[PDB]
Formats: sequence, structure tokens, C-alpha cells
Amino acid sequence: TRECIYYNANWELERTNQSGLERCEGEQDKRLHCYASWRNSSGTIELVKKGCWLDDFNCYDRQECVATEENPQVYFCCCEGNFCNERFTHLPEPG
Amino acid sequence: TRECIYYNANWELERTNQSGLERCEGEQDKRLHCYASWRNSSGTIELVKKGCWLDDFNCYDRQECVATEENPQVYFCCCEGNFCNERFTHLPEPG
Amino acid sequence: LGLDCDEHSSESRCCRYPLTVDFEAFGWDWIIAPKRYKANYCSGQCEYMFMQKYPHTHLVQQANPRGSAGPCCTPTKMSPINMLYFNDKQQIIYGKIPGMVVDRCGCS
Amino acid sequence: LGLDCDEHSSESRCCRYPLTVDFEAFGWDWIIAPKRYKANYCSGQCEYMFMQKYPHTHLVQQANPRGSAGPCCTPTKMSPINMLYFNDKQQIIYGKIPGMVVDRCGCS
Amino acid sequence: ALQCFCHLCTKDNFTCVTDGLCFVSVTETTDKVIHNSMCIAEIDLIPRDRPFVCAPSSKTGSVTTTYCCNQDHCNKIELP
Amino acid sequence: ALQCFCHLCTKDNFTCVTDGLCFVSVTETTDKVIHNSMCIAEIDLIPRDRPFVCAPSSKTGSVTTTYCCNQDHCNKIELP
Ligand SMILES: *[C@@H]1O[C@H](CO)[C@@H](O)[C@H](O)[C@H]1NC(C)=O
Ligand SMILES: *[C@@H]1O[C@H](CO)[C@@H](O)[C@H](O)[C@H]1NC(C)=O
Ligand SMILES: *[C@@H]1O[C@H](CO)[C@@H](O)[C@H](O)[C@H]1NC(C)=O
Ligand SMILES: *[C@@H]1O[C@H](CO)[C@@H](O)[C@H](O)[C@H]1NC(C)=O
Repeated sequence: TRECIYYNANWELERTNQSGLERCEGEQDKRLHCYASWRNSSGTIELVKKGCWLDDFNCYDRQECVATEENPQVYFCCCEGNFCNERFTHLPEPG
Repeated sequence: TRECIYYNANWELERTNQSGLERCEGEQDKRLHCYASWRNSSGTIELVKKGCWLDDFNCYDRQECVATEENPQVYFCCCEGNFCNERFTHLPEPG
Repeated sequence: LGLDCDEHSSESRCCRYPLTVDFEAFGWDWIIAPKRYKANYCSGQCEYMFMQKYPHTHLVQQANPRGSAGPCCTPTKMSPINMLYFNDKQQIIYGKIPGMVVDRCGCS
Repeated sequence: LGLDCDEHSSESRCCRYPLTVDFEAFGWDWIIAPKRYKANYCSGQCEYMFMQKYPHTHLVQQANPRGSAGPCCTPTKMSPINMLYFNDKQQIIYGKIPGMVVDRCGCS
Repeated sequence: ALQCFCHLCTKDNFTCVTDGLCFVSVTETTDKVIHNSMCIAEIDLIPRDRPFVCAPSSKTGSVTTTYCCNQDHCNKIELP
Repeated sequence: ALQCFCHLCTKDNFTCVTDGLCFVSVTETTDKVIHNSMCIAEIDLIPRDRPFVCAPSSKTGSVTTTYCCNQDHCNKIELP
């Protein structure tokens, strides 16, 4: 199984909790992940969404949530581990 | 929709009603039928089973339940219509 | 919603054709009813953007070049049939047999 | 349970091979994540009595002669993926997209 | 119930009806320009808020412009 | 967990494991005698009380004898 940090900056209009935990329901073979998404403009971090993330090989064997895209509009990271998406950074690859 | 006569000569061990009606649940396109099955040895008719029957082109456009097999071990007929399986006969084809 | 075909059609694309499966032709006398039923089958060419079954089909067909092989004409909807038969314990059984009739055909 | 294959295999039969669908290679920048995912595909020959998908497959393959064409190597199990993207109303959407990953391959 | 042009529906007056949307696309190859038009059922618009099939795409030596709409006979090709 | 002979499982020591049953068949053609052996998963035994795959069949110029069993390595061909 898997547990992740949950956050929805749009919680009101979707009628959902703003923050908390999410118990990830998974199938027999499929692996489970956690993800975090945020905006970053003029040094101000704006959270977008956090929660469970289905089987995705981009998140395989990643214990920490690190975004890899060079200057995107909406940053994203995913990881494998319980609550691994609580902290996140932006450390892109060399090239 | 469709309704048929229901009968199960094995009702006890299957823990079901012996006789009565059965409301046939059908899908959008599929047609619905009713069927009857019985044994016939030395002039004694022994009921076997009766109930709904799923889409089967052997039962298409048959308002009366008539078995067509020449001297089978377990007679069978199916029909299209509400309670059409209440009465049944054995009138095989010419050849 | 796929395309239905008969011997009076000229469709080279993925189409559903009729077929009757004959249980008696196998020598199976343990099946009381039905002796035969309409099962149909899928045949025809799967040209580009024709009756794609999954979103996966559309994505790989768009991405994957012609190399090396296109989708396969395959069922996209099945339905069950009823069957009255003797089982291995010689008991009279009324069953609902799934995956027996092809209802539609698509490209996967 | 089908058979998995890679470029280091010599399997002429219906097998599941790996494939990465690249959303960025389409020019789709409205998909925040994932930029690419493993979707896989089915390929290989469907010889007789090999990985038959339905009971319908076994019955027609037994009845139908060789004429005229055998089963098609097709997915027998799919799985969804998560996707974070902008929709047509430019809203951030977290969705569960079905039918995106081929898990198994069989013969239909 | 929404009618669309179907370039390959040669037996239904080149017209289909769906609960989905009308589809039309122009694909420019290095040496060819082709167009396709059809109907896309509702359950095939994945995801419904931005379907893959309705999104224009491009790859090496190929550009596919698409147009999805919900008015009757709206999937029409045109010219400058 | 039930092991059976698999004539074509050339990478698993010609052995498969299933929750179903072991399968083996001999098909006599006018000019050929072939045998196949494999495992049949539980969800593929349709119907479970008398599966089609485990039933012997015959047609014009072909006879397929089959044998289904649940003991370990029970799907063996034999001779008179
Ligand atoms: C809020 O959190 C609880 C605790 O897990 C969860 O059961 C519930 O589905 C969430 N959403 C709402 C609207 O209560
Ligand atoms: C935020 O964006 C700036 C560039 O404007 C970058 O240097 C910094 O590392 C980013 N930090 C995070 C946590 O995304
Ligand atoms: C008996 O008949 C009733 C009336 O339709 C039905 O609801 C019920 O399922 C049948 N079987 C049993 C065991 O009661
Ligand atoms: C019963 O079987 C006899 C033959 O033994 C046949 O002549 C008769 O028509 C059958 N009647 C019914 C109702 O099956």
C-alpha cells in the first residue's frame, strides 16, 4: 500500500478537503507513487496539487520529490515512498 | 422486457423456488426468450427446467414452444413472448 | 459502433461477419441446447484512424511510424449465451457462458 | 498471463513489447505530467491454441478451418495512468485516464 | 441528435450521428494533403475536457490540424 | 501450486504453474500426429464444471483427444 500528502488548492469548488492524507488504493502488480505540483513565479511558491500517483516509470526508485523540467509553467515531481511528497525541490538534470 | 414461466426440478439442492415467474433482465439490443426442458420416457413427461433464455437465433420469431430434435434424451424448446413456455410440444421438422 | 458485413458487402476494412458455431459438428452431445449459435467474427483491414479501440491505440498509431505493423481487427464488445448441458458429474446445468458472441469489431 | 518480450528475445509469437509514448513529441505542452509514459504494444504470430482470449476464440479457431485468417495479437489487460494537464478551459486537472497502458497480450 | 460529415461513410450519404462531437482533420505530408472527417462517440472523447483525438499534433514531416465541434454538419474543410 | 508440462515453454524448463489445471492433447491428422501440453488458468476453464478446452473434439479428417488433470506433472503423453 501507500500513503501520500494530499493538497488541493482548488478544494472549495471541487468540494473536497484542502489538505490531509490520502490512502492510495493499488492493484496487485502496479506500483504506487506520490506527487507534488506547484507554481514558482518571482520567488513565490504557490502550491497546486498533491496526492497519490499511479504506476509511472518516471517515479520509479525515487525516494525524494525533485522536479526535473527546466523552467516550466507548472512544476511537478513524483516519488516512491510513504509521504515522500511532503518536501520538494527543483534540481534539473545537467542538460 | 420479458416474463417467463420458471421451474426447477432441482429446486431443493439449489435453494431456489420450485415454480413461479422470472423477470428477464435484458440489455439494450439483445432480444429475450423463454425456454422449457423436459424428459419423455415411456410416455411419462418429467419436467426439467423452465425460465428465461438469452438472445438465441434458434428462438427468433417463435410464439410457441416446440421441440425440434428427433428423439433426444432431454427435450428442449424456446420461444419469443411473455410466458410462451407454459405449454410445449414435440413436433420435429420433416427431415 | 462498428460496421456489420455479409457476403453481399464489399468492405475491406475491419468488419463483423456472421458465423454459426456448431457444437454437434465437434461431436459434443453433452450440450442439450443450443446445438448451434451465432458467434460471428472480426475481419478486415485496420487502416489509419479507423475504429480505434483504446486511447492507447490512437496514441501509438499516431506516434509509431508505419514500421512495422498496424492494429488488428479484434472484438470490442462481447455478450454471453445460455447453455443447457450435462457436466462432468452428469448433472443437468443451466449456465450463463460469457465471452461467446462477438457484438462489435474494432482496431487495437 | 501472457509473455513479455524485449529486443533481446527471439519470440515470433504474440508478445508484449515495450514502447514509450512521448507527449512532447506531439507538440502537446498542455500536459504537465507525464511528459512520457510506458504504454507498450502487442506483436507476434498467433499460432493455434496460443493465448486464446475468449471461449469464442477457442470455438471458432477449432471450427473454422485455416481459411482464411487466424487470430490477431491484441491486448488482454489494460491499466490507467494519472495525468496533470490544462483542459480546454485552461484549468489545472488531475485525471485518471483509462485504457492507456497495455498489461498483457493475447490472441482474439 | 447531432449530424456530421463522414468522408468514408459511403453507404449512409456520408453522414453519421453520435452523442459525441464532429471530427475533421487535415494532415500535410511532404508531398500530400489529405483530409478525414467522422463522428467520435462520447465514450471515446478521452479525456472529455480535452480529448487526445481533438488535439492537433505534429511530428517529423507531418502536421495534423484538427477541428472538433458540436453543431450540425460543422466538420467542413475550407480554404484561404 | 500445481505444476504441468509445457511443450512450448522453452525458457521455464518446459514447466508452468497455474491455479487452473494441466492440459495435454493429441491431434491426429490424415498424415500427422502432434501433441500439445500447457497450463490452463482457472478463469479460462469455461464452464468450470465442463470446460470446452478440456473436451475432446473431432471434425473432418482430424481427431483431438484431450486430457485435463490436477496432479503435479500429470499431462503426459503415452503409448499402447
Ligand atoms: C476528507 O478526509 C477524510 C479522511 O480521510 C476522507 O474520508 C474524506 O473522503 C475526505 N473528503 C471529504 C469531502 O470529507
Ligand atoms: C523557483 O524558480 C527559480 C527561477 O525563477 C529557481 O531558481 C528556483 O530554484 C525555483 N525553486 C523552486 C523550489 O522551484
Ligand atoms: C422466489 O421468488 C421471488 C419472487 O419473484 C424472488 O424474488 C426470489 O428471488 C425467488 N427465490 C427465492 C429463493 O426466494
Ligand atoms: C414423447 O415421446 C414419444 C416417443 O416415445 C413421442 O411420440 C411423443 O410425441 C413425445 N411427446 C412429447 C410431448 O414430448
